Amino acid sequence: VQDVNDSSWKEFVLESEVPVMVDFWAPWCGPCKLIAPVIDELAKEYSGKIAVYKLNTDEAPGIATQYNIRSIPTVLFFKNGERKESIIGAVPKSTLTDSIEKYL
Repeated sequence: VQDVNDSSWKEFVLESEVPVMVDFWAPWCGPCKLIAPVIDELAKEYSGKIAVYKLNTDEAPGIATQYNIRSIPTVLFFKNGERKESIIGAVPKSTLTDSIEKYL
């Protein structure tokens, strides 16, 4: 999964032509490791249909501040430049797929 930061956010996320799923994580976050596999898998499965990125809050806090993200793991969904939904915690693959499906 491609990393996204403060400098590529507008381009990669806000100007995307397809729905975007963003995974907010950090090296010290334990539960984050549990969803990492699920994120990579979904990115592959929906290639060409959605864009997936991961944002390390340690290196791009500016974005976390913009959307008022205060806890991780957090998964955000964007579509046409707008934040459509926020999910906190170790989300199961099935729940993420339900969301991906509604934005398609």
